[PDB]
Amino acid sequence: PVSMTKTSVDCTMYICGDSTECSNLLLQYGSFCTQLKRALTGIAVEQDKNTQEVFAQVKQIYKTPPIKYFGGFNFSQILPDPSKPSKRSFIEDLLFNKVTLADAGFIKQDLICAQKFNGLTVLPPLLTDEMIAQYTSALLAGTITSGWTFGAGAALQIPFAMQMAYRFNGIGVTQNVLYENQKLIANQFNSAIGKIQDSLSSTASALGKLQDVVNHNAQALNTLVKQLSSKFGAISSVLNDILSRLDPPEAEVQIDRLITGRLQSLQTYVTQQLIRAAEIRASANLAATKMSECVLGQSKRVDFCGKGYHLMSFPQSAPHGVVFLH
Amino acid sequence: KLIANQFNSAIGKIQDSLSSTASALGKLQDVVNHNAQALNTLVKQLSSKFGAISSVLNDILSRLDPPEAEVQIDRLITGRLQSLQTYVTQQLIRAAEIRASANLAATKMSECVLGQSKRVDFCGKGYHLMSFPQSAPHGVVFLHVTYVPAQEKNFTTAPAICHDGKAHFPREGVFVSNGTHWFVTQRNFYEPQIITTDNTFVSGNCDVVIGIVNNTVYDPLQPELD
Amino acid sequence: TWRVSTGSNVFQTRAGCLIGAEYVNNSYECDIPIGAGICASYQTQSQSIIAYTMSLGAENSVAYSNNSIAIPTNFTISVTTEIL
Ligand SMILES: *[C@@H]1O[C@H](CO)[C@@H](O)[C@H](O)[C@H]1NC(C)=O
Ligand SMILES: *[C@@H]1O[C@H](CO)[C@@H](O)[C@H](O)[C@H]1NC(C)=O
Ligand SMILES: *[C@@H]1O[C@H](CO)[C@@H](O)[C@H](O)[C@H]1NC(C)=O
Ligand SMILES: *[C@@H]1O[C@H](CO)[C@@H](O)[C@H](O)[C@H]1NC(C)=O
Ligand SMILES: *[C@@H]1O[C@H](CO)[C@@H](O)[C@H](O)[C@H]1NC(C)=O
Repeated sequence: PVSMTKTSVDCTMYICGDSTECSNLLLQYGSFCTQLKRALTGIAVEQDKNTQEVFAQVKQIYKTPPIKYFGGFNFSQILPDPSKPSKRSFIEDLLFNKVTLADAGFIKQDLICAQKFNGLTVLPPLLTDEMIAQYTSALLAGTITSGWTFGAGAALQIPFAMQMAYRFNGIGVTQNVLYENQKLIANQFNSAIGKIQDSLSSTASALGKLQDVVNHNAQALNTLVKQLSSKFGAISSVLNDILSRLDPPEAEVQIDRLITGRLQSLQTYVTQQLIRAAEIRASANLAATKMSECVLGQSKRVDFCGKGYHLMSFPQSAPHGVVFLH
Repeated sequence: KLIANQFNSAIGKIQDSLSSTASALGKLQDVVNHNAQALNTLVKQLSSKFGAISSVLNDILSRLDPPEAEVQIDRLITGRLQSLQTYVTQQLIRAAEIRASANLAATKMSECVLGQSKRVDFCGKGYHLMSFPQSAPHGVVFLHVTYVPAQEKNFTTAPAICHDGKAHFPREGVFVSNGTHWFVTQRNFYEPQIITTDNTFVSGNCDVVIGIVNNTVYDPLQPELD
Repeated sequence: TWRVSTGSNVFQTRAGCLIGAEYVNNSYECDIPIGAGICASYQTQSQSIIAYTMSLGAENSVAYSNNSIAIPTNFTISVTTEIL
């Protein structure tokens, strides 16, 4: 996973609502609201920074030639599918269907209604899915049609079989081994890709680390919303009743407790969000390093780009994250 | 001489860019700005009332008897404690990121300056040659020196050569053709040479590899003898 | 209490409703990000604020073939700066 959800909060609308006495009393508590806003804005911008730094490794948008023959290797299940409007691949479509979101913060002309009516909203990402699909397709086309030369300069073409000979020679096995066993290697690769497709399509349920982010964010928002039903030692949990039954001198005393409780809830929520964003940033940095060192080149680091002697890697996108095929 | 001139020109360009308002040290200014803003907010927070009758302790003491002064002072104490705790927690969170950056910088110093690394895009863009460190207030600047190919040319190529019913492969390089002749060259720099038994090895016959050619292979021993 | 001139250009985006900027069919590098792939800038027409869809990069097609290769014939020395 690379990024998480972007949220914003209206502090006055959450704590007080449409009441004016509550807002006047809240005016005397300093500048907590501004600090909360600044923290959440920082998180929101950091998410876009993560996505951009992960998926923007390519200088130019490369294309694949009209004829698809790469020495017997198929590559059909990972290249873009022109039929679909989004121009995703088969595997990308399976991944998109596997993970279900809640909302991307589009027009909102249940639980989401309660969140909205109390000043909690979600903002959309800066890059749409189509742009990320274009980035992934450009990376894949460059890797297939130019080798590793497009990551250290300008893309230089080379037939795929000779590229595989290079990569074989790079792990201490002579290239005449590949040149004499081309069909067997192609068949094994095609079978492995088909097996991955079949496993993923037959309810693999392997995308849990990407559902956990969505579930945690939704649970945090639901807890924050449900926190409004407490009393914190006051007579009631509704400001209108307090204003109706008590004079202002006592109404202020009763309202201070509610203000303090709501502020404490908001502060704990924001602190937890910061702590989670830290680890999401660390994971995004790891993903960027893997993208730069596994797909743009061949690595001798043990068990870094898969188990065994590394040969190649291909990227795919998924909701809020990336997938590598080593 | 050409490489020396290019290196000097690149260093001069870096100097010129850095001299005239580069403004590239945003990452090192953000830390200072964040710390200053945090301290200023902490000081400004001292003027709040937190639901008391006044924000000044001496005024509260002067205007009320001790029993009421205590209940008026508890609120200020609580609010200021809360502000200080918030400041401390945020400082902890920032220090974590600073430590992560320091660890990354130490690893980069170890692997790019004290050696040559094959990790892609770790010590600069291209193929890594060297790196030099420089200090700066609350940070470090690495100058990465790299080698970039340029001025490519187009050739025809084959995977193996066929001669005397034998398949020959290059020991290190590729076979290239300029239209009528075949040479063997290194991959990163065009430098064609004649194909001989010294720079190729043989394994098998000419009916397994897909895409071989019939070109000739030279042997020095026979001409040397006669 | 302030009112923005609604008779000016109005545009609809997935982020919301944008008033005061005219949508154009050109694509430039993002300057001020609005969201959902939409950015805005201040450009000379007169000068005005415009909104557009950000670009990702120039197209390129590699001339792949069965037996065609490209070999460099010259080199360059690059010196770059990194700040930490
Ligand atoms: C690639 O795989 C798909 C489905 O597995 C198949 O329909 C297609 O024919 C394969 N490619 C070739 C060239 O046979
Ligand atoms: C290819 O190179 C050889 C060098 O031995 C030269 O004699 C020949 O004219 C060249 N052919 C071309 C440039 O078409
Ligand atoms: C040349 O190639 C043909 C077929 O391509 C092959 O039969 C022959 O043995 C090769 N060598 C020669 C003719 O010396
Ligand atoms: C390359 O060789 C394959 C295998 O015979 C052939 O199908 C294809 O038409 C050739 N040309 C290209 C551009 O792939
Ligand atoms: C390589 O590029 C340099 C650029 O400084 C140029 O001076 C030199 O002549 C070039 N070499 C060749 C063989 O063209």
